[PDB]
Amino acid sequence: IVEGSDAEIGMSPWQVMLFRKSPQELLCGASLISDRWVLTAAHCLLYPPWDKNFTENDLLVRIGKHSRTRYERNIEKISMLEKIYIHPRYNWRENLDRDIALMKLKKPVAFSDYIHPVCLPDRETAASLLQAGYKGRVTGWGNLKETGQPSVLQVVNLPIVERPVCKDSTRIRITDNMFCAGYKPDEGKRGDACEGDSGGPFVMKSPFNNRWYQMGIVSWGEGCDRDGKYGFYTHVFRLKKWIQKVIDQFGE
Amino acid sequence: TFGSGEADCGLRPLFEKKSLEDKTERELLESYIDGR
Amino acid sequence: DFEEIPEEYL
Ligand SMILES: [Ca+2]
Ligand code: NA
Repeated sequence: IVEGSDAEIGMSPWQVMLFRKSPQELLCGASLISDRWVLTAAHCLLYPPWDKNFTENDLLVRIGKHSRTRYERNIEKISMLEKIYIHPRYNWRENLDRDIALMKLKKPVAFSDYIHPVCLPDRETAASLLQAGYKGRVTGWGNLKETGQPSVLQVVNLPIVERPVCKDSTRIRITDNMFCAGYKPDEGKRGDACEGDSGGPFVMKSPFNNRWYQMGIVSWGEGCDRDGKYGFYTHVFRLKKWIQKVIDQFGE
Repeated sequence: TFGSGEADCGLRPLFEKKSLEDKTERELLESYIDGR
Repeated sequence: DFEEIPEEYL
């Protein structure tokens, strides 16, 4: 996260870290949506242009963290995966359209003051909150500058941008399953996600019922915090039926 | 987990459950043309 | 840079 601040303890209890076993390294961010399912971005697992194709046995999920490199004894929980599900129409050949994946944990995790699931939006919540100008929050342990890693989880709040502006900032073909967020060069406020933050959550707090909902997943960007550029996110509500389907087909 | 939310999703132990707020959530609510 | 995690998670 570039131009963000250190998170407070228990601020994002649904934040998850995808960690590689050998070499031991941070791969991406992810989110807890129930006691057995984690949501992330498909490019964190599969990306053939770079010979990237991870399997169940190559990863670990670490839940309840704050510090980026330390094993937080008696606070965090480490789980193994049972199954990984990538969206059938994820487009890694052109623009990362439908960049979403679900992972099933071997055993359910127990909630605590540091581990709690986030809610998935319903049509009406999505309709009222995904509006240009409204702010969301992104969290992660990724880089601090484009070219500089934090010791603790970082946070930044960003506004959703109008679709025309998103489309005129790049040469990539944007689709209805993506939205972009960030400040305009003219707003004198900065912030963006960067390397290491992919797969993590973009959340909003409902003023109707006071709950936090996950509206997007960190997907792609061109550089980090560049002026005239924005970050792109997967639109969770437009892919929700896919989500419901695998969960009540493969578990709960 | 899925459909429209779940049981006690989105209510944090150390904040909403104790009626405590974090330092920048006000910035969000104030952008939904203000909340409360 | 990362600290070691206990062996029963490998
Ligand atoms: Ca364009
Ligand atoms: Na920018």
